[PDB]
Amino acid sequence: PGLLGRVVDALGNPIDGKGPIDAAGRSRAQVKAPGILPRRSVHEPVQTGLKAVDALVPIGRGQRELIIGDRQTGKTAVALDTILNQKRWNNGSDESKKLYCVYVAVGQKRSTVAQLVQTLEQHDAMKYSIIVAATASEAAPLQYLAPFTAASIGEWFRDNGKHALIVYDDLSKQAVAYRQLSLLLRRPPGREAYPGDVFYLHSR
Amino acid sequence: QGYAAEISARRNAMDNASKNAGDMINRYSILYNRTRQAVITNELVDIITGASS
Amino acid sequence: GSDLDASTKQTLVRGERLTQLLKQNQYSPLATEEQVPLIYAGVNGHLDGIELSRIGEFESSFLSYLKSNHNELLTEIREKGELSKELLASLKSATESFVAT
Amino acid sequence: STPITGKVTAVIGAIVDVHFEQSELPAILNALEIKTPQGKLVLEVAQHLGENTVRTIAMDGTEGLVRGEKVLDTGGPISVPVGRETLGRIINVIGEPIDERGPIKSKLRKPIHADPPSFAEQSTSAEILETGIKVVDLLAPYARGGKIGLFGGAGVGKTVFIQELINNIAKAHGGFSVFTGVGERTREGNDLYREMKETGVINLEGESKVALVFGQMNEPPGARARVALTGLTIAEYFRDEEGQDVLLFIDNIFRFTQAGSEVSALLGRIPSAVGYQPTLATDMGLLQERITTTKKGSVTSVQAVYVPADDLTDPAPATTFAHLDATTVLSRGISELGIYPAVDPLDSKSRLLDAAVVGQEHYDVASKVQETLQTYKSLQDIIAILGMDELSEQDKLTVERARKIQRFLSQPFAVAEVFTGIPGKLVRLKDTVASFKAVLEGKYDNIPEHAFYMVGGIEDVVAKAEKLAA
Amino acid sequence: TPITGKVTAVIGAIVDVHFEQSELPAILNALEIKTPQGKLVLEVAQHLGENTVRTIAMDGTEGLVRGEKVLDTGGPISVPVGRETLGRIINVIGEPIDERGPIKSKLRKPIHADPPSFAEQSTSAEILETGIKVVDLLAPYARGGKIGLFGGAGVGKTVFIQELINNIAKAHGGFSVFTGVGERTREGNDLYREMKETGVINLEGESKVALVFGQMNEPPGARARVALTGLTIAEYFRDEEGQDVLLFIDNIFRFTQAGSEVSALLGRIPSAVGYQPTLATDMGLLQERITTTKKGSVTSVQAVYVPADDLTDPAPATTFAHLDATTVLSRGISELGIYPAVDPLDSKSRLLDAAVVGQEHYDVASKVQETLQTYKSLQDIIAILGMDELSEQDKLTVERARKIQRFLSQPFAVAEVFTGIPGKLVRLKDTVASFKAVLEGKYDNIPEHAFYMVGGIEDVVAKAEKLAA
Repeated sequence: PGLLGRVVDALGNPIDGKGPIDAAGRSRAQVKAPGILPRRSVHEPVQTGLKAVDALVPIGRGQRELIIGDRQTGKTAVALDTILNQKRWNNGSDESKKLYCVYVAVGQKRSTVAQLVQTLEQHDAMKYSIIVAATASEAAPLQYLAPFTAASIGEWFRDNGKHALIVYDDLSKQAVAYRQLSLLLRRPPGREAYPGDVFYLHSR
Repeated sequence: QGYAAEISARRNAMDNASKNAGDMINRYSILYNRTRQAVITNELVDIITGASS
Repeated sequence: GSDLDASTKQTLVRGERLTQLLKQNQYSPLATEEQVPLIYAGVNGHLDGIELSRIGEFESSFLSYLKSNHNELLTEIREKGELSKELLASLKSATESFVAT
Repeated sequence: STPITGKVTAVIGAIVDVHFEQSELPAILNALEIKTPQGKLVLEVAQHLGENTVRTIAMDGTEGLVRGEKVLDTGGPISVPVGRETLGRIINVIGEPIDERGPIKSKLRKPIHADPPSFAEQSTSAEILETGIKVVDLLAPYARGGKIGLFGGAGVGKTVFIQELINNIAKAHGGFSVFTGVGERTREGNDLYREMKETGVINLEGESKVALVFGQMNEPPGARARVALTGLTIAEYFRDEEGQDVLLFIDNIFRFTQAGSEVSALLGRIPSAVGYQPTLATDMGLLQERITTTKKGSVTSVQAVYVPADDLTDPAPATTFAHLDATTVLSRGISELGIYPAVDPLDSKSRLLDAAVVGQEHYDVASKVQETLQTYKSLQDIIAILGMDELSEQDKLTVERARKIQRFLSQPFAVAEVFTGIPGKLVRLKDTVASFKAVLEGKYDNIPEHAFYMVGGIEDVVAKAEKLAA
Repeated sequence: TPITGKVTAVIGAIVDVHFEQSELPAILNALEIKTPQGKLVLEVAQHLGENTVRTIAMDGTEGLVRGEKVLDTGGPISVPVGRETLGRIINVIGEPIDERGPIKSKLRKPIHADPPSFAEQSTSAEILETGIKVVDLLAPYARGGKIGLFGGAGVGKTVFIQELINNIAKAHGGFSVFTGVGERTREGNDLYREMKETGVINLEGESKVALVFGQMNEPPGARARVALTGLTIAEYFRDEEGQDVLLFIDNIFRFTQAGSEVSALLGRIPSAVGYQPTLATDMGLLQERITTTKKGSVTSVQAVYVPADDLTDPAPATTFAHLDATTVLSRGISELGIYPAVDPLDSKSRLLDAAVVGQEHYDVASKVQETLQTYKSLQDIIAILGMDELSEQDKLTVERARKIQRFLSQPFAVAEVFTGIPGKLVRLKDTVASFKAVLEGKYDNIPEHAFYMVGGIEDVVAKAEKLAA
């Protein structure tokens, strides 16, 4: 619960320069996904606060709903709008509606991330937000490891009976990162020069 | 008279539509041509990159 | 620039308001209690009479009207999650009163 | 025979290579077991690299593998267990439970590799399958011993159709079914489990008329591929030895082509057309041929297929498209328009549809329906620019009948309570021919389009006319 | 440390050294090969072992014997930095090319510099004004903002950057850094002459502008580290001195292209179409080395060349991540007789989402975008038939949107000559006012020639006077 209100790099250590993590355990980057037996069908609304989004394409928990559309048309802004709306419920005494969000930023400049975290603190919601970041300056393996340690930080919340949301921005730069290492470790290409075992990473 | 100028006008308008529409046809031919050349090119590179490693 | 009959234009007219109803700007989310009314007005055709340019005037003012008067009604939709016969009739009276804009 | 020890040399991915002894030589297609803290990892030997050095694709995760760690050889193929004790339970790719009823156990085992049957064995469709869904029944009839194939876009109702077939037809018909999930979602496996227990297709105090082998997508690419083979053999045990006419199900077979393409590159094979594996054809041909009717058992496969970005002129669906007798186009648009099924009957090509297979009457009704619909499609251009209001009177009555047919392709579903709100209705073939026959004759030509909305047979159209009146 | 070596090979312009002792240098250390010609500075990129490294060549490899001495400087190529870097032109080896001699310096620094961390961050994003109309309305500059322009030269890539210097650099004051990464030779000489004529730089007086220019007859490894050389100079100003600065970069396609040429040679397998595999890491360093600190603040403007006008090409795509505003200039619009050539539908700024530019400014720009998008939609119908074979409402809409497209042409002021129309400097404050009137039909009643090459509100009126006569 120490990771609440922390920016953390890909290794789960501060870079914003707040105090150290007051953790209750350690976990691993790659652990196998819950089977069909520890599963239970979806049953729990999630609300964006944009009327089209909710009405036409309703979101819920355990679902994976894919926000697709061209780069930088306010793609971060669609994702931030959900995060901001889950504040109303989060604040009170109902546990079924709660948010303890993990925002994932791969390939982006620090300047951009720096605008977001300030927008959240004003809007009163860096209380529960965690930023896993791997900036673009920082190598390809750390960029790649960034979504995946983000997930593990979520499996703990999810396990304990808490609800959270993980934004994976953006998984297209994840393939790209994986491309840099694979082709310089000389592994054959899949399709478009992206190694063919990209699918296994994304699905797990 | 009104009707005759109207059906006549329509004939002219619809003739002028074929001249413009052709020009659009020829443009989309060049678009199809550019597109073909890139698809062939990009496919080669990927096969080559595979042979090379 | 096809010629359009009345049956076709009921659809086109109904649609244009709906499209505008969908319309949103950046950075202004709202809670479920206050999207359930707005959708009733579009789908049950309360905007068909209202002019296309001022759908956006209406969306905002309607919301201020309800906050003063029918704030009891909105709390019920929030707490119970369903609109009853009584909630539906109340919601329908509310849209009506404000259907001039 | 005596176990063969090989020591690991390079773990590169799914690809993991092993270095067996001399004077005792493995063979291609055997199963190596590697002691691990996560079970015993099963390796499909897929190449010999010479001097007894194998390059294998994993059937389970390739994480936390220990360098230089001892590998036993079973001496033979990856062998599952088969029985009637596979009914109910959900198995995986290595023959282990997921639903935790304890080990699937039986008196026989069999391998997941078999060479297809010869020309001599062969046997011909000569039977009628009843679907109980009208668009499908008239306009693209499915017939017993079929190789039916459900091409469509991303989640357009593929799952939705398959769940209804299993609910009705599996229980109705006396033979078995094995529904195979090859690298499907962990959402989808659970929805499928829960749904076939409620409908009574699965009874765990007893015998079932479906089995399940649910594979998972979070398995290495090598493993995703051979989830399909694992399901197939349980049907082969039925087909062959117990001599039962199996109504087979697979989901989604696109996943088998995809799974295979990822390890194709790595095995050292250079890419071919549209980024697909050049071993596209021969791996398809082997899967499809095994699933062919034969004297020992008739097999009636329904295979789901995912069409990539709604482009079917792609080589992988296109290869698959030939082998599949009774193709289905499920258009995305038509799903959205509110018509379930979203079957497009002008682009569904049936090889079981003809002037004798369903007979001259059936063929005729259905030819007249297709043309009428074809007028409506052809006339859209004319309507678009010139307008509807300068269109002929004769064309408009023809178009009014088509429009009535179009919303009569709609029928409700009993597995959709979330997507539809009306319980299913099962419609006989004999009934479909008469009700559509009524429309052309103009008995339905003054009764709304919407009075055929989610109805079953004839009686339902006529009553629903009264419902709109009041 | 001193490390002797001999030049074993010269394969392409990616020389291989074989060192003659067991001491070995680290990766990104710099090495000099002695020839009576001068020197060649090469920089370690791989060790291929057996005491054989492979080194990037920043000088053409002509006339290189096998078994010829190399020497180790013991670190990365060191530029000279200081406040006596001003009035100067710097190449890539830290040597003048404008021949004022040895460049006076206190600290000489390695060209590669580890990027600023995510603890040094200014949250600033305050409006700065361009003085160009199109830009003020659609994508107004910012204190923290990064702007990029894409597409091929239409109006001349360089020339646009010149207007920007003319307007923004005489009203921002203080230091400005220009880094031109493999930029054409002639153009640098014309600019040098202009700054001294316009009394910005003077070599007899003060110099509040500094300069870095490379040359595009230079070898690929060299043109790639022109960018880093400027960037070292920029950081020094931002941090140590703590001054607020600009940056202008033209042409940064050329950085990427230089990298893509060396990528093959080194022993790499590149990405599809041809571009380098290390594109994301490298692009990451530059744009996180221009990242604001809590000392001074900087604003950057970057030019990108596209050899097809396809921004879905892998090199323009990676640029987009590091940009929060763009001002795409398209060749189409230039050819039509509209200068500047800004595309108005491929424009963005971070502050244009909401009332970060004030509510009134947002209403005017929001509607402008809607009108032009309708005009683009009805382009087929217009071509195929016309506008009188459309509905009456639409016909107005089309005509209104035709005045807007034309209206956007603002005459350039250091390129007044080249356009041929005396320049207009149209304020941020004025642009909002002018555009307000025009939307309500207050100037939409007079010719499409009273909108052809005009500035603010006043000029539209004045072009009516002319036409009348």
